[PDB]
Amino acid sequence: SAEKLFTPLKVGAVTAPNRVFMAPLTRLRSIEPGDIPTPLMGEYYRQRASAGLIISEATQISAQAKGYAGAPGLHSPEQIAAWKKITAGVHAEDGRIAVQLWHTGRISHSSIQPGGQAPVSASALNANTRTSLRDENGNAIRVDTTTPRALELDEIPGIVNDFRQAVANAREAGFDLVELHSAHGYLLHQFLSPSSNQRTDQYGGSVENRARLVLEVVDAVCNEWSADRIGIRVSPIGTFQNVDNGPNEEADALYLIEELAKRGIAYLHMSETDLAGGKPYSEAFRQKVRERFHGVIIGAGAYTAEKAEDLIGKGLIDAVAFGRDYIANPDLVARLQKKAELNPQRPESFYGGGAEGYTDYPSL
Ligand SMILES: Cc1cc2nc3c(=O)[nH]c(=O)nc-3n(C[C@H](O)[C@H](O)[C@H](O)COP(=O)(O)O)c2cc1C
Repeated sequence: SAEKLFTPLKVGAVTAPNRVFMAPLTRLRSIEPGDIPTPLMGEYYRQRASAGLIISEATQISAQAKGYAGAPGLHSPEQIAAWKKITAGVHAEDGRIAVQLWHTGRISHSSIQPGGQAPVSASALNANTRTSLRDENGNAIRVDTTTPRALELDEIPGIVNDFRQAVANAREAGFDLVELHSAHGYLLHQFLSPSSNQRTDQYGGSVENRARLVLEVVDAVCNEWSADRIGIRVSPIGTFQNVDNGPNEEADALYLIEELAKRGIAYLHMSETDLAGGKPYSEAFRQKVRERFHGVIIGAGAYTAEKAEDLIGKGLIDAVAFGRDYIANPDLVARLQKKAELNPQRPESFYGGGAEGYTDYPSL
């Protein structure tokens, strides 16, 4: 039965019937060439339409944004047409779906970049990690990331415009909301972090400069559509894919959050930890965040229904986004409400492949 996890929540322009959200989850099952969403993906999302809100897998705002083979885009006519079918399917089941838009920046490989050139970033520093590509048989594989090229100052407006255009495409595609991916070490986060950003122009140095790009993007997308259609995901505390938030992470996080609140966007999505773990958020920090962002706050990262109820009851967050539990349980809402057991997870099929480990997790 719980208490408040199953009560409606107004999220910007839409109203969620419950606070159990589906976190954005990269599954790398899109069609190549074209990075096109598939009917299988449409079925996967439709099965999970009872979620208070479905946040889609990270989706490219442009071809340059691509960093993983199999990840979908929302920049081409064919992609837009495919996503329209997916959102329609979710809506046919009375659900709501937001598209998470990203630019992977340095977490990419030249072989999947337009023209086969080096990927771009805030500075020319290799991520020193791996990304996922596909072999000749279409199977997912890990490959060391390519050293990026630092974006030139005159190239920045183009990046902002790519986000703006992607949001315009999202609107036509039928998405209820958009979530800017400003977390986990991808492009926006590469600029926010002092460890990945060594620029000496107005986009590097101070936190004001480091947050400049993401805020210009927020302003651009709010103008393109509406602030109440814009959400943003950040992971400002801890280290993510070799991208740490710096020696003043808490302070820098609060600066950004305060700036975001000024735009009156639909929501602030906090990814609290890397899958590898991280220091838990202090109740004091949660309080500081709460008071600086007057909109919906979504908490995520190894959450349990119990933890969600606790923090929601304390008025520190408004909803919770579950990732892996949603991969394995299409009807997670019903299971949590009924206290039913959950299907076991099969990590080996999280990335790539087909229907197995994707649409074959049964509902009650
Ligand atoms: C297979 C998989 C793919 C993910 N891809 C993304 C993604 O596309 N975008 C994102 O912001 N986080 C991504 N995440 C992080 C999840 O949104 C979520 O924050 C994380 O799984 C922790 O929550 P959980 O314990 O409920 O799974 C991914 C995690 C997993 C397990």
